[PDB]
Amino acid sequence: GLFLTLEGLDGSGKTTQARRLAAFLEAQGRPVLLTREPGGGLPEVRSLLLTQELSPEAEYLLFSADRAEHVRKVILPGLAAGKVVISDRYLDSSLAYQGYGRGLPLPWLREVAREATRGLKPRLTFLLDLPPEAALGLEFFRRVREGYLALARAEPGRFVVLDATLPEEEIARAIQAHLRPLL
Amino acid sequence: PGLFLTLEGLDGSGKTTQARRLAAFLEAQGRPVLLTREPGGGLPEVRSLLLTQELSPEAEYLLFSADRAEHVRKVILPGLAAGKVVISDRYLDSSLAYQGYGRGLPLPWLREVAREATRGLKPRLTFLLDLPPEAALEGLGLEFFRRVREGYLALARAEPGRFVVLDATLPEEEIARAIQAHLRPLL
Ligand SMILES: Nc1ncnc2c1ncn2[C@@H]1O[C@H](COP(=O)(O)OP(=O)(O)O)[C@@H](O)[C@H]1O
Ligand SMILES: Nc1ncnc2c1ncn2[C@@H]1O[C@H](COP(=O)(O)OP(=O)(O)O)[C@@H](O)[C@H]1O
Ligand SMILES: Cc1cn([C@H]2C[C@H](O)[C@@H](COP(=O)(O)OP(=O)(O)O)O2)c(=O)[nH]c1=O
Ligand SMILES: Cc1cn([C@H]2C[C@H](O)[C@@H](COP(=O)(O)OP(=O)(O)O)O2)c(=O)[nH]c1=O
Ligand SMILES: [Cl-]
Ligand SMILES: [Mg+2]
Ligand SMILES: [Mg+2]
Ligand SMILES: [Mg+2]
Ligand SMILES: [Mg+2]
Ligand SMILES: [Mg+2]
Ligand SMILES: [Mg+2]
Ligand SMILES: [Mg+2]
Ligand SMILES: [Mg+2]
Repeated sequence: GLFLTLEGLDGSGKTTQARRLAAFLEAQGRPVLLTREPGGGLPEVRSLLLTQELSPEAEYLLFSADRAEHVRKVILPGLAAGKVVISDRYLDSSLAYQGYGRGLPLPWLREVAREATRGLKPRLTFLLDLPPEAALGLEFFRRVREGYLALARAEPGRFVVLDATLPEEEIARAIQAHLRPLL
Repeated sequence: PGLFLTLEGLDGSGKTTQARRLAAFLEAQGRPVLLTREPGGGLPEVRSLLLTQELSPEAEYLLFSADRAEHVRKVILPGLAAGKVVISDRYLDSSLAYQGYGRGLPLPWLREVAREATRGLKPRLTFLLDLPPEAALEGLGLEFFRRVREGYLALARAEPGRFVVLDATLPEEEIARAIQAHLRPLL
């Protein structure tokens, strides 16, 4: 299998590009599974967090419980069948939002995640970058945006950072260009 | 300052019975008391999540931990800060026994998760009601309860100042008197 993720602020085009990427792979005859966080593991976590505000620690731990189920019940089985699995958000979302955004320490986040994810990491992560005011109270969102960019510059072999303000088809073509060597 | 006390033991061991008797006993002495419980003292909706069929044990622990994090921050630490005796019917040792010894999750990882979740908060005393496993989430069968029961006893041997191990099969009033005797010098 091949594991790919989409990351970025809300309104950065993740769901759009994940859809277009799955469609590209379908056109090439490649088995593909599209999934998302939160809720790919525990739908009830997503719906709970829609209407409950918690401490950052509790928030993260719920995202992590979802992720633990998501990895085991959805992603790993898809990869085991040889599918390309695309997740619209994954662990980097917690690192950016709960870590850089709400201030939780990354080493702890990563120790929690080590068991939650079974160490599963995407081969490539497409970060759709734009300022919060361009996404289709701002201080939090700037911390998240900058946090994503920090994660990306720490792992330049995994992250591909794209200008989320470009036209959709152009972004999709850029994702395809980056992906083709790996298929 | 406050005083933090917990009750632990298998399902059916008398924890709730004793926690409530203790709360009333201490209140009758004029002490401010806060009685709480896990799971649900932090995030009541966690009890719904915990019933999910076929949960991985990692997800199960993470749910318990999310509740615990909210519980410690929003309920227990503020109660202690007001000088209350805070009694929790279950706390972290439940996860160590059930998710660690029972489900087989690694104890150090459970503790690392917990360290931020609990902000390091540990009870002064933990009353372990030791119940035979046959007298006692999915897969809560005999084999599991034997592992949990023995796991609790291991935790108690490892922290023998904090744990007070009591025979859960003794009469309710005898157990209550034993709990009271351990607390007298602290209150
Ligand atoms: N490159 C783009 N240019 C203009 N509009 C876009 C682009 N990509 C997505 N959209 C539109 O922007 C909004 C957010 O896209 P979406 O894919 O839902 O982002 P996310 O999942 O990151 O929140 C949607 O209305 C979508 O149709
Ligand atoms: N010391 C005891 N001896 C016999 N039965 C007991 C004793 N303590 C409690 N019980 C009974 O055992 C059952 C379980 O008690 P409970 O306090 O709910 O345990 P837990 O909260 O540990 O599950 C209840 O029916 C209760 O009345
Ligand atoms: C996966 C994940 C998401 N999130 C946040 C980012 C988004 O604000 C939200 C996901 O939103 P989602 O459930 O797509 O709903 P909405 O589109 O109504 O925001 O969850 C985290 O904070 N941490 C995480 O680990
Ligand atoms: C607090 C906690 C409880 N548990 C289990 C013990 C019980 O089987 C279940 C609920 O505990 P509890 O609420 O004490 O029991 P009840 O539903 O009878 O009121 O959760 C764990 O597995 N780990 C934990 O961390
Ligand atoms: Cl001790
Ligand atoms: Mg989306
Ligand atoms: Mg999640
Ligand atoms: Mg995680
Ligand atoms: Mg990712
Ligand atoms: Mg009870
Ligand atoms: Mg709990
Ligand atoms: Mg915990
Ligand atoms: Mg305890």
